[PDB]
Amino acid sequence: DIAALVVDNGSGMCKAGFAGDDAPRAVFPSIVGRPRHQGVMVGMGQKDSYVGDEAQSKRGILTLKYPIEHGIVTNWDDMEKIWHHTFYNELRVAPEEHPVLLTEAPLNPKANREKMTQIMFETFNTPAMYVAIQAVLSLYASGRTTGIVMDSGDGVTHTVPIYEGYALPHAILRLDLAGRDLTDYLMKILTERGYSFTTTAEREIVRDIKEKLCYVALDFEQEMATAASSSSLEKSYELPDGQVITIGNERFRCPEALFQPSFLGMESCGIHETTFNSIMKCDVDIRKDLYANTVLSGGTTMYPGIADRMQKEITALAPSTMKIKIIAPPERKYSVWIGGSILASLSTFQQMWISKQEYDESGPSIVHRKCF
Amino acid sequence: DIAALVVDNGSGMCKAGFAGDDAPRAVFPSIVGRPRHQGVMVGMGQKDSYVGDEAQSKRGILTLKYPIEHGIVTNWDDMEKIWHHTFYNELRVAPEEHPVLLTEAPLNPKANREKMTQIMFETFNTPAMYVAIQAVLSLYASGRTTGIVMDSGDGVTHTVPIYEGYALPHAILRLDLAGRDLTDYLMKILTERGYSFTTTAEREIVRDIKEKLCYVALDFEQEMATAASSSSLEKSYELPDGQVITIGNERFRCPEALFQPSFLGMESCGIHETTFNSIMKCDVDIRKDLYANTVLSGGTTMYPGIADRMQKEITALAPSTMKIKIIAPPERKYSVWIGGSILASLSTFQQMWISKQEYDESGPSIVHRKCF
Amino acid sequence: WXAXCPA
Amino acid sequence: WXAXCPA
Amino acid sequence: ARNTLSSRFRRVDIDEFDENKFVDEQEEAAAAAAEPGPDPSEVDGLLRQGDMLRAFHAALRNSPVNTKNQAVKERAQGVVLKVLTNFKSSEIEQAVQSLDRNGVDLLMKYIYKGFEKPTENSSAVLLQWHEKALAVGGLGSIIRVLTARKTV
Amino acid sequence: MDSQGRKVVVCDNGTGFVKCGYAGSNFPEHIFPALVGRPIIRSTTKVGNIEIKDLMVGDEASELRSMLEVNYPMENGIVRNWDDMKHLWDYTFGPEKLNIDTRNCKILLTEPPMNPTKNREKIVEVMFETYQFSGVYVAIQAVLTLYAQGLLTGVVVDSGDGVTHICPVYEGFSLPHLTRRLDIAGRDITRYLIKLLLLRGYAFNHSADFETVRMIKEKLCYVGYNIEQEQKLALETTVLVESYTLPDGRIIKVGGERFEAPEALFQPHLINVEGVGVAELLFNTIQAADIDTRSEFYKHIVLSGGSTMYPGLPSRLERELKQLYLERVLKGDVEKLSKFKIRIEDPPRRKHMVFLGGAVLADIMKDKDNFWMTRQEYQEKGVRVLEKLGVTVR
Ligand SMILES: Nc1ncnc2c1ncn2[C@@H]1O[C@H](COP(=O)(O)OP(=O)(O)O)[C@@H](O)[C@H]1O
Ligand SMILES: Nc1ncnc2c1ncn2[C@@H]1O[C@H](COP(=O)(O)OP(=O)(O)O)[C@@H](O)[C@H]1O
Ligand SMILES: Nc1ncnc2c1ncn2[C@@H]1O[C@H](COP(=O)(O)OP(=O)(O)O)[C@@H](O)[C@H]1O
Ligand SMILES: [Mg+2]
Ligand SMILES: [Mg+2]
Ligand SMILES: [Mg+2]
Repeated sequence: DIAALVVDNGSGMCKAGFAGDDAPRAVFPSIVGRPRHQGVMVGMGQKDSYVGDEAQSKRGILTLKYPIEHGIVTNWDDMEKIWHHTFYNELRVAPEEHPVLLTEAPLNPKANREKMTQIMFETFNTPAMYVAIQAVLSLYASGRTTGIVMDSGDGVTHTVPIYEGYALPHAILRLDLAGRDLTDYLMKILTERGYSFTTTAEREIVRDIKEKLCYVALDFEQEMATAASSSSLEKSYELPDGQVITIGNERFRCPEALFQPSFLGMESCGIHETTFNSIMKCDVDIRKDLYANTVLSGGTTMYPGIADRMQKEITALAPSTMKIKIIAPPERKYSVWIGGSILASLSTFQQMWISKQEYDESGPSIVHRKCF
Repeated sequence: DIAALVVDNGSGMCKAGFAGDDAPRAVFPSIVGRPRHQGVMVGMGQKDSYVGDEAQSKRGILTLKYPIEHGIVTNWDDMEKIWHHTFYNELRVAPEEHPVLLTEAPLNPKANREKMTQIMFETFNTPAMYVAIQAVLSLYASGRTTGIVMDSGDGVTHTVPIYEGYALPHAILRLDLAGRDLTDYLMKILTERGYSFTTTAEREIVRDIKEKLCYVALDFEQEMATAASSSSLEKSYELPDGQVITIGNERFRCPEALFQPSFLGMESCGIHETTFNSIMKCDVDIRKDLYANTVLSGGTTMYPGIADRMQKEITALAPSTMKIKIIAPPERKYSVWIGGSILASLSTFQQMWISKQEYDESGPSIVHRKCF
Repeated sequence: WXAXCPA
Repeated sequence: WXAXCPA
Repeated sequence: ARNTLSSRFRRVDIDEFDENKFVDEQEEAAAAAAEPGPDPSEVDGLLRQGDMLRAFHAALRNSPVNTKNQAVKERAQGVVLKVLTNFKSSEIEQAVQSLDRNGVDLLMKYIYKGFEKPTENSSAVLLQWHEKALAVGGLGSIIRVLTARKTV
Repeated sequence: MDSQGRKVVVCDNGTGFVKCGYAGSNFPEHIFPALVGRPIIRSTTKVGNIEIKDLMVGDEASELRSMLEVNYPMENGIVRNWDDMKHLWDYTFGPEKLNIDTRNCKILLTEPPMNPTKNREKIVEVMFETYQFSGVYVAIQAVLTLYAQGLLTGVVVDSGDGVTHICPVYEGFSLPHLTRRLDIAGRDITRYLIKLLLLRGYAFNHSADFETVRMIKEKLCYVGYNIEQEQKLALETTVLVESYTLPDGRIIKVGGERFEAPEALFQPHLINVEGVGVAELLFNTIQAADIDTRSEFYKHIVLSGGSTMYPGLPSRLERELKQLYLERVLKGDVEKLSKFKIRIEDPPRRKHMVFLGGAVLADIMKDKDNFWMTRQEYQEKGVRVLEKLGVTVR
């Protein structure tokens, strides 16, 4: 029958599905490929367009472009294609019969969501729509209503505390260090071994190596010492052609940047200090529950042994009597969307929808009035 | 009285001299020639391998091999021969009485420095040595402490931004694209006229054609129409056997690969965008000083028209109110060596050597802690 | 190089 | 060819 | 001219590492339960007693024609050679004519395996043995010796 | 033939052999050597009954070579003699060959890659001014080979009589920076065989004796597999000596030469060519491509050209590639070599792959008007009409 679609559209990987399911129906790396070589044969397929897994497959002759970068849609001529593909080619459903719940990171350009609403209501002709913060979705995906959502996608990382359903905007923290920055740092440090990756195609290989073999250390200096002393901490990966490379010390040097951004030259604070600061910006009467219900989410917090590291860090920073518990669900990689589908199955969210005529009567700015 | 030796050893050309001079004592191509015939006039000076200039004067009957490709030493037996010829035949000085200041490209594998140190301390038995980044000496020689160095050697092209003496290692960029790729691309585009150069002893003739005739066009899409309309742009060259070639259009299509690497089948951006991105990676405050102190260096930047085109590019790329000044002196073919001789002669440097005692205490793994 | 590019 | 090799 | 590039990649013989090469199968019962072949003590007892025909037949009673162990094969070969090279040159025809066709097809293998490690007069008698065994069994015996896949 | 009755001819114009026919055909209608001969007298030959015209071309100029001085109009894919080439083309479109009225026909021509542009420009000029064809297209040889095989990806190793070239193509997108061109082919192998035979006391110094040595190299010679084992066979045994009867009647004996003349493709330094063999050049071409295309390039190695018909060339190429891969990718791990999957596609009719691909492409694009270079466009622009193909010339 008639339901409400849910299109996360986070950076790196676009997720989409139908409300009610426990997993996004169509998830694909949100990229656009473009051929950098001139075709000569008749019979070859499309040109100037390759989206998702189709682009990932033929990346050997394409240049890849992420339309989203650090949470801000840089090129709309490609994001429109991404939406067209996830509507007509992956979910395989007309977008003029279903509400759509999009997601946006906190503290973003207003024109971003303005153009989002304008494109949703002007090209795909959806009946209604809604844009929500990813954190609120993540907490609404954990079934909790009191916690500090620590989300970390590929282009943004944000700590958002929420208490009794009330969101505190004064304490929302957003660090820009995220997954793709870790991928770049890995590409840079892999040169020490002698492995050069400089193509946007081989960036995918590096990203897969990262999310397959990289793990964040519990004690950085001790792990460095053990890696420098012995070879019992060296893993082997196999490139697509068939070569086998070895990564040792890099394995934990790559994710360690999340706690010491100075590795990237970014003179800022880590993600654990960001969590601690976003907590210390809340009222004094609620800091303990936030200390107790820290929830993680996103495809950049699945590194083995990250929950214990964050817990150690916060406990070192937080007072002794305060108890620290890092709620790390082993499904967080899609948690926000799960939250998305959840927020789409409540009779309380079936009236917060920005109607088509509501957009017509006031223009695209209505997103700021209705959506928070 | 002991004076350090400044020995560059970059790809394509090796330049050695004494510390405290205004010009390198001995410059010679860093090749090793293996005889590819079996000569029976025994006793007339036959050898197993000719190094440096002695190879060029015989390149007709030799296979010339470069031990350093893209800044990386791919053959260490040949590099030991290069260094022995530098020490005992070009400089004519025992290595065990002087410290040696070698240079290296940024973002090279750590095995390169490790083996450089191991060879300089276990084979040539030097009392002290050092390894410096080339683009830093290229700023030492320019008489500055703030600027962005754009060093384009024969085999590698890297950009290093420095401000007030504090280098920004998070903005050092590297591009494996230099004279050796321009010379192999000219060898390809010369076939359109009918000229077929294939032997490693004709790559030198093509490199000579390139370094004597080729120039960088200020406007490629206009100079193409110019060279298409009239024959007022052709130049003739005389091979060492009598035949004469003529090249009208190839002249600026050879160095145009620097600004459009897609000509060589490379995704990477040109040298102007490589410099601009490396500027915009720094902080907002120091970008104005980096703009107006853009230094050039290395042989590949010895093209008539390189500074004009670089300025026209980085000015159409930089904000409309920033002043761009391409610092390009005619002595930039050897700025790195002058910087090395300046650095090795300073008094405050005499504590930065790596002493033989230090190497005996920690092996070749020390060059990573001392050398920046 | 070992992986990527020759050197 | 014209320069290099015969053809 | 001469080659000034590395040609050491031609020395590696990848054909010995092939996966479609021929491997000689052997039966699982013949690989698990090995047959010890003849009993040497019985043979020395029958030789000391002085009966040549019965010692000969006891040498060919059972043979490691199914095992893969080199020690048992070498020992059985040694015992049967000890029996063969000790006959009188006259009683060879009578001993040969007392064997079935398989007996001759095995005696010829034990003969052709006695030429490979000869002594002062072992081959001078193995040649007479071969003469009689070929008179009885014909070239088919020599061919069943050549085209065998397990040597005794 | 298209919807206008204008025959669509396909002509390969190889350095060592012309293969011509019509579009959609499954086999070249005419395959004849591309050589032009002129009558001469020789003190050792006597013929007085076969009428020999003042200009023999093609097949008859090769079968009657004993009484002619023959010369090829092409060399290394570059037309050295334009008058002899015009005679060869007059004969090709003449009555005793493909019989067409060139005023009302389209033609599909070929050309090797990385070739001087004046060559193609002059060929198009000749086709539009002398024969006045109504349409001309000049396709790429590797593209035609992949058309004939029925693929969209693969690394065509096209080794003709005149020149060897390795061209990879991925998913239909041509990578022109990986096109390699080695100048050793049938003709240099024939010259090397002439040298080797001269070491034995036989002298083939005339223009006609070259075709005799060619026919010897085609019957007897073969590419070795384990060159150490082949040298052991040639030095220890005598099972490689084979006799051949020359046309005059002499009987020559060819031994180890059988595997030394065609070895100059894998070991060029035998004929004073400083480079790498066809196997090492193929491996370097592959390993110069992006990491994501190498694994598919290894599985679609398409052989083409006559010079790849030596008995045992696919297997030797595969063995060479496996050894290179074991030493320079797996760094010496024999366990992983069994996982390396090559597939050297050597079709049986691989001697005319370019013509079959041209036939397929012409059968596809005969009825279009934006594919062919029309004579009107030539009369209007000149040698600029070639810009239709994607080759920019002014
Ligand atoms: N198990 C994992 N460990 C480390 N990194 C991962 C893992 N899974 C995914 N990633 C990384 O997360 C990045 C993007 O995924 P994700 O953050 O889920 O996208 P989004 O920002 O839209 O949620 C990718 O670069 C990927 O490599
Ligand atoms: N005057 C010139 N014009 C054009 N190209 C040049 C010129 N001088 C040098 N080159 C190119 O740059 C390279 C020489 O640069 P060089 O400074 O010798 O490199 P390195 O310092 O690493 O030895 C050569 O390969 C050549 O192709
Ligand atoms: N079976 C064969 N074995 C070895 N060489 C051959 C064989 N057939 C032809 N050749 C060589 O290759 C040439 C023919 O190949 P072909 O592809 O027709 O050349 P072209 O490039 O002229 O089309 C002949 O000149 C001959 O020297
Ligand atoms: Mg996200
Ligand atoms: Mg330099
Ligand atoms: Mg051909």
